[PDB]
Amino acid sequence: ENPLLHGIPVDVPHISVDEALANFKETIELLLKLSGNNTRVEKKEYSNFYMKSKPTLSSADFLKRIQDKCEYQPTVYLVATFLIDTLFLTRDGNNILQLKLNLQEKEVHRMIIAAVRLSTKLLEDFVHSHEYFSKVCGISKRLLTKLEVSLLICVCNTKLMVSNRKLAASKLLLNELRSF
Amino acid sequence: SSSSQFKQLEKLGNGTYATVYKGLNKTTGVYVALKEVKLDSEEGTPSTAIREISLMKELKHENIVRLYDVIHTENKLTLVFEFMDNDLKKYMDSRTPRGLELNLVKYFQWQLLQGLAFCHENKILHRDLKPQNLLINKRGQLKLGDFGLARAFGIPVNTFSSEVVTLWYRAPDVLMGSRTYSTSIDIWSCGCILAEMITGKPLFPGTNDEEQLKLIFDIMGTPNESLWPSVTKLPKYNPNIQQRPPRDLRQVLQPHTKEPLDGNLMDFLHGLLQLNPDMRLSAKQALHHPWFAEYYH
Ligand SMILES: Nc1ncnc2c1ncn2[C@@H]1O[C@H](COP(=O)(O)OP(=O)(O)OP(O)(O)=S)[C@@H](O)[C@H]1O
Ligand SMILES: [Mg+2]
Repeated sequence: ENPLLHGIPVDVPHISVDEALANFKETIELLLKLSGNNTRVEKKEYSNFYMKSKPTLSSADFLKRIQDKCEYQPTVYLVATFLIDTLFLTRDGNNILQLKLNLQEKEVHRMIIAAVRLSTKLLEDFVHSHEYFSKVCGISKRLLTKLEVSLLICVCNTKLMVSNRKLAASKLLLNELRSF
Repeated sequence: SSSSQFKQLEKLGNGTYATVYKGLNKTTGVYVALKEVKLDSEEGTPSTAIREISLMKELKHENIVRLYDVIHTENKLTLVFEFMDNDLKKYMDSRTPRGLELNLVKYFQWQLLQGLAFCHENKILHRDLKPQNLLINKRGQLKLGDFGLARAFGIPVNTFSSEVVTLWYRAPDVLMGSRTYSTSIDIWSCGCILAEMITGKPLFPGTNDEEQLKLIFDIMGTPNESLWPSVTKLPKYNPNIQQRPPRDLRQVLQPHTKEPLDGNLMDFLHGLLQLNPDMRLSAKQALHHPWFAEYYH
């Protein structure tokens, strides 16, 4: 039942938005760096998060804007982060993590939005509008759509059913990436 | 994926967000159900499809429809499901009669509760149980489908919607504004569906929130604070309105079916349709009601 959960109390997280926003950003960097070192439509749908130009809003500040204009609860940014986890990570026969795919900063910016709106759409019986958010991200609502389906397509073969363990694994998988 | 992978066939139905066609896998020769979701670049990807997709790679049970694949073509998302021959409405319509024999009912309800018990075991609420969303096939299997309104419970969620569950199948406490329903909501639906199967007729054919409550109380009596003290908490609850005692359920039903409604059946039905959310049987304990005795060891 989902490798990235193999080793977490099936019981098993009281975190604040700052704590939440922290881990996400964290995981990104780690993934960006650790990357260096199963079908076509999958990769096909992944070409999207890759913007050629340089993200006008610094990655960190960029999320600051969104939490302001959207003011989410910690949950959002946690789930958001697991998608990244589940998208890129997986354990091996010895419960040792491994890299599924290579994550680049050229793809990071759009991947951020994808995970968050997608995340909220998993959580809330009511989210912001498609243009309220398409706005918050300086994104064409046509791309926004393409970036929901892109992510969704890429991770759908993983267990995305939201639950406290998956919520927990966000922060934990972070630790297991560092050292000490 | 791969669009060319499936040959589209006859329309099998539609709902609010999707259109379903029979489909044929060109390779394996096996038939499927092609749930097509419109993807207008202006409105966005429907939360329903997202919930449906996530909640299906994890909810695997013989009484829950299987999702096989998810294809993304031009402005369209196709969720490929296992193919079922009917839904409960059509099936009953195709017999139009129109209520079912009591061994069929017991057998379909049993399977409803089995699939349901699994959802709840996994902290998942269906929130849209109604005959159109219960698929039946030739072997006679019944499977919950249409998990678009589904939601995981136990977790901190901010936004609210007491506007879930198609009206005829929505619980009184919800109608009155309860934003803290758990599994009791699905159970009420099962109670309605059970009635409908027995008589062939919907139990509470309301045309609006208020007419729905009126219909419920006409039969279940008005809310009785002695039996449901927390009722006073609900925003659309009104104490002043005129009392109204429950009717004898066996009597409101028996007319519409030639089959004799015994004690277990009626009891079992009262357990599902309890006005007080907390008093309604759980799926698990419904499964063990004596009415299902012949199904056991
Ligand atoms: N696997 C299947 N096999 C055969 N028929 C199906 C299948 N899935 C759906 N249908 C039919 O298509 C109809 C619509 O499918 P749903 O998945 O219920 O779409 P929906 O728009 O979410 O429905 P709602 O929300 O109840 S109005 C169903 O009521 C069934 O009659
Ligand atoms: Mg339907």
